[PDB]
Amino acid sequence: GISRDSRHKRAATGAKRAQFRKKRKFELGRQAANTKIGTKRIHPVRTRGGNQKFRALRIETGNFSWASEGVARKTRITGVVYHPSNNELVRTNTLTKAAIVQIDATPFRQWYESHYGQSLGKTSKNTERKWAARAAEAKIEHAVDSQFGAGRLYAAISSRPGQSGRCDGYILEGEELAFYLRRLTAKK
Amino acid sequence: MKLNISYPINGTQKCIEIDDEHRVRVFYDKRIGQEVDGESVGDEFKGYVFKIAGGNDKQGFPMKQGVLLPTRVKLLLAKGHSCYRPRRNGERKRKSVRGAIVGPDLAVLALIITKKGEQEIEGITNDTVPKRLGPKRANNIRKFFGLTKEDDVRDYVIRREVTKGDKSYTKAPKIQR
Amino acid sequence: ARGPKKHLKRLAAPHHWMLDKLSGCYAPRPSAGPHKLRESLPLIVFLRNRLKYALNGREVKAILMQRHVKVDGKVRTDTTFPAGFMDVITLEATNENFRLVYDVKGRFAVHRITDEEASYKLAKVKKVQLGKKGIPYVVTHDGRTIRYPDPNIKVNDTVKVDLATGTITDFIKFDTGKLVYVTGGRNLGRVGTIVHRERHEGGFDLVHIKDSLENTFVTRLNNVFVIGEPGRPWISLPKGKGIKLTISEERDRRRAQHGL
RNA sequence: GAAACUGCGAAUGGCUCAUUAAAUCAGUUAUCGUUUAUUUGAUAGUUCCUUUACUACAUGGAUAUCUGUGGUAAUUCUAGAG
RNA sequence: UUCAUAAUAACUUUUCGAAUCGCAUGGCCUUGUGCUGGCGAUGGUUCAUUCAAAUUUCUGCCCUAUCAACUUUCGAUGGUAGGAUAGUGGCCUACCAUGGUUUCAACGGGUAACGGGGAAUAAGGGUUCGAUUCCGGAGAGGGAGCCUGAGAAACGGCUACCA
Ligand SMILES: [Mg+2]
Ligand SMILES: [Mg+2]
Ligand SMILES: [Mg+2]
Ligand SMILES: [Mg+2]
Ligand SMILES: [Mg+2]
Ligand SMILES: [Mg+2]
Ligand SMILES: [Mg+2]
Ligand SMILES: [Mg+2]
Ligand SMILES: [Mg+2]
Ligand SMILES: [Mg+2]
Ligand SMILES: [Mg+2]
Ligand SMILES: [Mg+2]
Ligand SMILES: [Mg+2]
Ligand SMILES: [Mg+2]
Ligand SMILES: [Mg+2]
Ligand SMILES: [Mg+2]
Repeated sequence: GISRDSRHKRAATGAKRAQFRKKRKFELGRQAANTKIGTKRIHPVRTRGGNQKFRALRIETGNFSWASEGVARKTRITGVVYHPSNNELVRTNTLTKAAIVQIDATPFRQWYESHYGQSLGKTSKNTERKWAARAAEAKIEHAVDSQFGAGRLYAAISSRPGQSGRCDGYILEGEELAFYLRRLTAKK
Repeated sequence: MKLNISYPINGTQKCIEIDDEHRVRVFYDKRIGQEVDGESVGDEFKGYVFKIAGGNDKQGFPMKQGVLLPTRVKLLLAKGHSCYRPRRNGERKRKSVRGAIVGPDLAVLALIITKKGEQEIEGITNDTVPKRLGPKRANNIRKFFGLTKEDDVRDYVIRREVTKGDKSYTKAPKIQR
Repeated sequence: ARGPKKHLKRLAAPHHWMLDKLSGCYAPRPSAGPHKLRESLPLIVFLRNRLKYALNGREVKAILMQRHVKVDGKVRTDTTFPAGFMDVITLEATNENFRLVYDVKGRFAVHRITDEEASYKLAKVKKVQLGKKGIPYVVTHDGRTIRYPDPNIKVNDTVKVDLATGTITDFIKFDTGKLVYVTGGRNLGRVGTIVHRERHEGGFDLVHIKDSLENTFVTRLNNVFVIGEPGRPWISLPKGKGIKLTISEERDRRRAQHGL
């Protein structure tokens, strides 16, 4: 019943448009997903022209990508720490797009260990030669090592759990992280 | 009131009229799906036991399973539910329906008879109603026969013969799958 | 209206089907198919009206059902099939073959055309795209999606479908000095040569066309269909070859060619 | 070949002008801003997951129609059983 | 164009990838129910095409100032992010900015106003009409709400209130 048509809005001038053509079905708007954390519970909604949509309320784990070396891993979302739209969602732990969350960060950790093996937080000859050819190029920046020692990664979700049903995003990295940590220090 | 008893294994059933106020007393406050001993419903119902599955109120409204109420209520029924059959697709209809708790307002009690008792009923505990037609699907026929599947289930299909008065002709189902 | 529309009132039918405004409340709405209904031609109109082989709807239904009509080598047993421009209609009875080309008055004229050339069809290229797994494909005006085309076949071009296998036989590249047909607007049926194609950055390309009688006009590029090289058309042009004689010239033709 | 399940249409058509004064509508654009049953043209080996033990010569259960018992004063009301 | 498309990493309460029907039942002989085998009918993922559907740019509307300022706390104009949408969009929410229209008549009021193609009238210019044979829009007593589907806020479909 929630319409999104322009008739109920006043005109650009400001006149109050008279009621006309009681609102249709191709103008409908559905309830917000306002997703939460834990006990995966995705509800299908049959939208216009089939095309099953998936509400992703109560979602706990999802895929997350690392842009620098470009590797994606399934990992757990552990709470939301910042939201650019409303801090009310942060207090209620409501998870929507562009929200900033914390990551269990283990899968990235032993992927790094089996990939470079630099022992963050503090063999076959083929792997040794791969590492030698690598020649310590893994000079990834300092803040990501800081929260690796902390153990929880700072990520920004990029998927839309309200529509897609997934919980995908990417880790804050580079000046990105910089910006947001300032904001977090504003919160701190 | 009227009691529609149905024995499944014999595939038989009957209607019984009871006028005494105390034989039906045990039926009171009993919801659908429960079991009541036949000793308290009739001196000729010894050994019997009755599952209560549905019924009809004095106003004709049947009782829906899982209402847990001794009265009637207006419910928005749809496809999948009982007490209603939809004409158009997705045609929801708000209809009255009696609750699942049996009270004095009932007019017919539908009763499955579960345990064979001591004194046999006239044509229910004694007689058996044959099944009107057998299985149709190939593996269904095999299961109904226990036919050691690689045994050419082709011939073992049942065949009903009917006489027109002049010509005797056979009619047997087509086997699917 | 809530949903699609499935009725075509007689006055709302295109004036190129040119039916009788009386003797009927409705007109045959062409079913969905290879051509726009405004541009297409239902089989019932082509048989009952244009050919008069039938008399009414039941006769057309009986004709189509027994598989005597073959549109582009396929049966098409539905009454309101949109047999559009340049399609080929084959009747094995009377062994006759028609190709739908506009007569210069701008109408789907009955063009009896030979069996040998009826094996193939011509088509305009409306899109050249790259479908999944990197396979190039070409979409013609019929909606035919021809897979694996010639690498230098571009949009607005013309091509020669063999109509049996449905693959690419030959093609003609759109450029100046080339025999061309017009498929819309005031210049329906006109045939000429492309003199210039002004680009008009931002949309709605235009082309100038000069015909054999040395008359000149201009038409939108969407409205244009290259048909061959000057003096060598790739099909059999209809009677008159679309010169668009003036009304006075048409009167002179009526007066001169006249025997009773 | 009744009935019923399945599939499809029932959103077309027909009627009226009550509401509506940048609203509808007309001419002219745009969708590189989207959904699209149908019609038409094309379109897929991998469903094996450690492949040295599986139904692929065909996997399972319900369910209407029907057989019989009803209820209500009645309605395109239908509960129980096979 | 971040387009078409391709590639890597991953993801999925893992969609599709024919356990479906008709006719003809040919050929190979590995001569058995063996191996293959034609014409169709329904389906079926994706991309097109068509019927479309939604929005959408510019310009155009009758009378009235005894309607001169109108709109914004309840979205009014814009920004950003999110939600919802099939999709853009204050369409909705959160936080900001205080904006947008107007003597070229905005806003309000009236219309015994549905708009148009057109009709009557006719030196030329025009005046009046257009509920109705075609195209659009809206409505099914007034209101709201919704299932099914590709398409309905359907009403010879349902739910509720009012009459
Ligand atoms: Mg209509
Ligand atoms: Mg007004
Ligand atoms: Mg892309
Ligand atoms: Mg936005
Ligand atoms: Mg009015
Ligand atoms: Mg009118
Ligand atoms: Mg008017
Ligand atoms: Mg009126
Ligand atoms: Mg109309
Ligand atoms: Mg309506
Ligand atoms: Mg009335
Ligand atoms: Mg449908
Ligand atoms: Mg309504
Ligand atoms: Mg009516
Ligand atoms: Mg209607
Ligand atoms: Mg109904």
